[PDB]
Amino acid sequence: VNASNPLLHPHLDDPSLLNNPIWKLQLHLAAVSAQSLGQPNIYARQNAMKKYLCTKQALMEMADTLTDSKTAKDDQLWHALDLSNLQIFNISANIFKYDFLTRLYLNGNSLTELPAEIKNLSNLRVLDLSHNRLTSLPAELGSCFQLKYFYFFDNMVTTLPWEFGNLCNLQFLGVEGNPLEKQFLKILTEKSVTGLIFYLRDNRPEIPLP
Amino acid sequence: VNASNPLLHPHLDDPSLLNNPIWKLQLHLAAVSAQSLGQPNIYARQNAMKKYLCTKQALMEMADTLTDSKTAKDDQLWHALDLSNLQIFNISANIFKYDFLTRLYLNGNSLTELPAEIKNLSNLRVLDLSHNRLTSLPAELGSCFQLKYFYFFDNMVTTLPWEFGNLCNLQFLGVEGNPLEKQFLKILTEKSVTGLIFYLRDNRPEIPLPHETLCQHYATPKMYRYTPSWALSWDYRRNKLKEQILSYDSDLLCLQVESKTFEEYWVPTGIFVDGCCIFFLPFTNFTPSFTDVIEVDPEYVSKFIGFPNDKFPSDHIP
Amino acid sequence: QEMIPLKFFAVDEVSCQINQEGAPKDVVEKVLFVLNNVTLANLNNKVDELKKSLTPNYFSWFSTYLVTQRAKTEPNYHDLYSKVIVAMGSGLLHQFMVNVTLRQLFVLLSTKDEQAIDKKHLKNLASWLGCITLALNKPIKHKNIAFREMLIEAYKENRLEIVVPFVTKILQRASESKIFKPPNPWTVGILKLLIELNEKANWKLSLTFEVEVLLKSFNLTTKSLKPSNFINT
Amino acid sequence: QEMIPLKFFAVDEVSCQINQEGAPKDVVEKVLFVLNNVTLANLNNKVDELKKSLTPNYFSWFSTYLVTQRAKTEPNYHDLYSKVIVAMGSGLLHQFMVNVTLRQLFVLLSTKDEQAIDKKHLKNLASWLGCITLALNKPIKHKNIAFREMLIEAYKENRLEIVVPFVTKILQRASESKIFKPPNPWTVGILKLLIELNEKANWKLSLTFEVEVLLKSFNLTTKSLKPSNFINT
Amino acid sequence: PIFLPPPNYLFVRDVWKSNLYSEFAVIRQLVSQYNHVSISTEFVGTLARPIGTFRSKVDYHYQTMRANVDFLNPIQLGLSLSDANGNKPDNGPSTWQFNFEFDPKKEIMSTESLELLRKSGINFEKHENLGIDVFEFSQLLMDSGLMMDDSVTWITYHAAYDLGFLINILMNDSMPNNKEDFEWWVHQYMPNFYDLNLVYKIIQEFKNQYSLTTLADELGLPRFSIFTTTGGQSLLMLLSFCQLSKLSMHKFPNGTDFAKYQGVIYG
Amino acid sequence: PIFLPPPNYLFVRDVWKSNLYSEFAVIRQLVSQYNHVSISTEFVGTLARPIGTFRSKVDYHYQTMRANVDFLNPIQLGLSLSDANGNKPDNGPSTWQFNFEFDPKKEIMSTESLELLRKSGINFEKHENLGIDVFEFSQLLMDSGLMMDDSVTWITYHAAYDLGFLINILMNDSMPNNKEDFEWWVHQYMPNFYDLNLVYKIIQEFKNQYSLTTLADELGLPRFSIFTTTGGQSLLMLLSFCQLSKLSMHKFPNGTDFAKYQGVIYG
Repeated sequence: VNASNPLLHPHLDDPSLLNNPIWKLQLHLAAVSAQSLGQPNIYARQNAMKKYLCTKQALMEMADTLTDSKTAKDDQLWHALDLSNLQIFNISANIFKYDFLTRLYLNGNSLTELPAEIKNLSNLRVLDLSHNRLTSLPAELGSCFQLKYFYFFDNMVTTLPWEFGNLCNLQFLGVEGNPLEKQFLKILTEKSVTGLIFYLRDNRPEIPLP
Repeated sequence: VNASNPLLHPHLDDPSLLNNPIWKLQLHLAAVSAQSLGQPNIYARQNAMKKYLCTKQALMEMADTLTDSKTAKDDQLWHALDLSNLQIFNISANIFKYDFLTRLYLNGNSLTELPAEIKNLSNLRVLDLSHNRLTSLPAELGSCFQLKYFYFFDNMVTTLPWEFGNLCNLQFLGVEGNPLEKQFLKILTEKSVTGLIFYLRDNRPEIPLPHETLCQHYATPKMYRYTPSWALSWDYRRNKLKEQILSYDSDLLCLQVESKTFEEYWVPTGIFVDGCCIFFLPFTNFTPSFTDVIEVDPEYVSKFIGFPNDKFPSDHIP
Repeated sequence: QEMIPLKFFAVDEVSCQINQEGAPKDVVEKVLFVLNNVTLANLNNKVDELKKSLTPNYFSWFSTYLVTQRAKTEPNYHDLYSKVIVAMGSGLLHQFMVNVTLRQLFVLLSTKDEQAIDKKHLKNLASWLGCITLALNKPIKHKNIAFREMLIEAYKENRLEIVVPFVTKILQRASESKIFKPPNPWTVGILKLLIELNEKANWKLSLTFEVEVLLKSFNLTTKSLKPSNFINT
Repeated sequence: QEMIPLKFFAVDEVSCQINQEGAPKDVVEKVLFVLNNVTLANLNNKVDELKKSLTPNYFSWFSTYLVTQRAKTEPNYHDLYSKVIVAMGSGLLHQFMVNVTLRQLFVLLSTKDEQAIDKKHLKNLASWLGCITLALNKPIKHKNIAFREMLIEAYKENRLEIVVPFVTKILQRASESKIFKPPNPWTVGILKLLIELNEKANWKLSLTFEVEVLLKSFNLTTKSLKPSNFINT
Repeated sequence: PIFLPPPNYLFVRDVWKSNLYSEFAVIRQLVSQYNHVSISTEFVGTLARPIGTFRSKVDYHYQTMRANVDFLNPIQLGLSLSDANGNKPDNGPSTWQFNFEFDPKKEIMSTESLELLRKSGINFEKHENLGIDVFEFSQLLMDSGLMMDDSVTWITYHAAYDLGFLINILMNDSMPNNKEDFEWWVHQYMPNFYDLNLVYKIIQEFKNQYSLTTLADELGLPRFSIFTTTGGQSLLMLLSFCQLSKLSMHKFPNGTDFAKYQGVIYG
Repeated sequence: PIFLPPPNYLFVRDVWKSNLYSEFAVIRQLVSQYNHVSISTEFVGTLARPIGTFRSKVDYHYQTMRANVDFLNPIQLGLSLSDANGNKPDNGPSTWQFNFEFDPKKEIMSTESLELLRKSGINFEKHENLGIDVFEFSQLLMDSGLMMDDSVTWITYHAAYDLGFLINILMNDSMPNNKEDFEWWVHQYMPNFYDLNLVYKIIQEFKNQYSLTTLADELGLPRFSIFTTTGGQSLLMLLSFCQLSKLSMHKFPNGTDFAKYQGVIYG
């Protein structure tokens, strides 16, 4: 009964946001994410196949952002950590000690918090929080600037913490859907992602020195 | 009440054996004995002092007998064992495995018995059972024939085993005093010791059998003293050799023999002062000197220290 | 060949930090020269040289050679070789010798197919073990070989035909030992079990002959000692 | 001097059957020649020769010399001598070295009168122990020295002034060890107890300086780790 | 062929915070004489997967293991000592099961595998309150005399993870980038060890799954409930390895020593 | 100075016919690691005295002892093992008291010392029925690995008789004529041993009775009831010897080793 909830999905209430290319995207990718469920470490498996021959909604986010904008015109080595879909209430502080990670899928768990340490993940590029119990997101997720794709689909999330759009390079912030405050929603539609990020960059409240 | 008891020392009755040098020596030596009580290992102490320069009972014996004589005219080593006056109600047979022992003092303990293995002690010369609890003495103490002095005083001993006087060499035997049957006491008073020893040797009771060569000059009593004097005499041994030879019907008799008794006795045929004649195992030879060969029931040969004896008129056999 | 576990026989490691090597051509040479030219008389000297050639790091090798190459097949020379070992005066070298002997012995005794074991080598090796242990007034530790137990086990496994010669060939060396010859309560306990088997076993007559030869070496007969109670039947 | 029992320090025997002798004039000669003429560069060869002169039967001696004659008084050369030992490649020789060092150390640490113990030799010897053990990625067994325990014991005995340098001189070698340097939970547990003492002890300032130098060698300060709970007060 | 180890051999001792130090004393004592030690561990195995490049299937196996040892904590660890012939002290426990402090609420777990593990016989309450602190543990294990000694022989079955956790506990640091360093550390910390799973593989492969229980069954051992516990597990792999090494005199059918595969991991 | 051995150290195990073999197994196991063994015995000491010659007071002492060992049987014998530092296994009994088969009625005794011995705590019924058979005993002790090994170190206090009985039991023959042979046997059967009574004498004689309980008191040990038993006796003399040898590094005040008086009897 959370799929039919207009707070979570605003095109239930619109109705037609569905002819907004922006929400068309959102509901799309969000559908792909929703599809991912039930298999542990989906991404890793999908990369098994992809390497061999396989959705990989990071890759579908890529396809869709390209088609969206085309029609609108020794060792170091492995970089991505797949913790997806092991219904897991908690996250090891050690994962943050891996600073070389550019990817990190946390999606499909019970995580109710995201550790502040996320900030030492600064080389981060994709991040996936979807289908968890997050009720809010770390500022100092803001320190993560190199982020391109960021997904928390399905959480209960009211707000973005200013900070990001401290993150400039973000191409897609998937929000559909958690109970967004509608001010960010209204910006996300009409300004898209980069627009939302810019409202945040620009209007963050002050802060003094001592 | 025992020190004054008549039934113990019968000389409170006489009243005087105190004249009789026999029960005189019984009294002097019995008192030298009952003196030594109370101190652990006397003989070893005494011998401490002796070796240095409290006399001895063995030595008091030797003297008193010597006066009765005056007036009648790397190692091997230590031989004596002292268990005296540490009041012992038992003995491990182990002491008897010590056969070099010629002395063995057991006096002043609680011994209520003497283990028969004593007989394994054969070189024994002194023996002291004085002041123990002994009810009676073992047989087979008689296999101890080399005994010179042997004391058991204060004990309750009624009868002597026979067996001894199987013991020839015994000079002193202290009996004073134990409620003896008084007849042994009788032979002892005035026949002395060997009076009694011989008494025993010569009347033992009959000693039977289950079942199945000494020329007389060589048969001298001095040599075989365990054989009751009559059995030793040639009158007996002729008859025996006869019944022996006749029962055994052997077609060739090699006789191992005085010449005279061959041409008188044996002739009623065959052929030949001494000699050897002819007509037509555990031991061959049984004596305390050497029991060897150069089989008869061995439970029989026990309870004898040698031959010839009541039924076998030579130290040899067929 | 299929192996079976052995309950009462075991070998331990030798405890040393000294790293064991094989030997180079020249060491092997000097050593086999010494071993081949040795007589009872020259022993002390020959060995004095051997000591210069053969260093502790080589012990583990020497042993393995001498046992498997010589001792195993050449009984006559046991005494001699024994006297060589003793002459070296190394407890470690001795440890090694016994260790090897024990292992080879283990192999034979744990072979599952009786007919597959060469009994000439079994006998030679048991005699060798005895020769460097009991005959030297040194014990065989219970943890290495537990005889009475091993015998009873063999009786319940119908393995008596491999074990009995093995035991009797080892024990037959106790007669050179002031310490282990009867009435050494150990030696004797064993003897009494062997006598008890030589009645109650109904085993083949070769075995009886063996128990008899062993008892012979002590100047005793199967009549000498009361058999024990260990074989219930 | 009167000795006291030591709860947490103990030396075991070396386990070998090899009979240890002193050395005759010529062995001592060859050996001291090698030891005196050795430089870091010639080491491998010089030692190659030493190996020909010094046989295992002599180890027990070499050790007792090298520790008491050299290592005890000549800290500079610890590294060098360490490298010599390592070069020999004998576990037995090493066993012996540690054994000696441990004994001498035992004597010092059990001396009842504090002023009676030469702390230059205590320090030199602790540094030597560390140098042939921790710094080599080999452990000091708990049965030999139990540090945390020994420290607490020292605090209850007012012996902290002999023990603390002893510990810190040994540990200070852990910084040459990929294995024993922090955060090796062992090294660190000790550090934390030392830090806890450096507050709660109210001990003399020489000690504090020692805890601080040790912590220095790891690039830490008394601020680096939370002290432990072991000192109740 | 029936293999029935003496009854005392089968006794496994639970170690908690409460009894840690005493048991470690006992261990410290026995290690000299009983120089063969076997190790087993128990954790969620809820593996995170690494993605990206690596190198052959081994760099991938190692990478996965690394990531997991880093993200996970072992619930239990079994240890078993015996002599080289597989004898154990006729007196006292020769096999320990150490229960670490583990809070389901604070650690990675899935009610799935939480319940699977409660069925396994883990009592998470006890582990929560009475559980051993792994710092203390690592510390006792350091100077105990099991580690860093050619004298001791370590025994493991399919060791990649078990050795991973062990080495991780001893290092008190993040596992290394690469298999190579991890191996430097393994060989430093445990200079003599065997993977029973690999020796058995090799053996079964003359005459040509490899599950320890198979090796156990072929060796003659009954299946005693005790063998399913983590401690029990170390026990079983030790009994098995000793028996097997006795029978073959640690020689393969072809006459080369087990010692060839000393130091060799996986299986 | 207070010396308080760990509690398990103070445990003495009664051995009877019933449990002889098991205990001997344990012993057989421990001997490798715990190589110091101490011996005590208990008998009537009812001594018979030999008379005749001999040679110096030693040939007399020897002769008396010989005679007595021959004529007497030991009622009890204590044994105790520990490592050279005096450590014992934290698990299981490290001290045994063997009770031999002894029939008052069949053996040398005086109701005097019978009653003195009952007060001592000897139960003659148990010894009569359940008593160890000394043939069995001697046999187990032979191959156990305590005898005839330089590795093991024997500890005794005022040893003449104790060593006499022991050597007598091992020989299964009558004790020799002379001290000299007896000594050849002692040194063969026990190549490394000390008389604590003599080491202590010598020590007390710098700074210049010697009863073990004095050594014990000076050493710091409380007087525990257990120490009065025969087994307890072996225990005490072992604890004492080990402590004393630790303190002095087995060196006399003058710097010569205890090893000088190794092999040396009496006191």
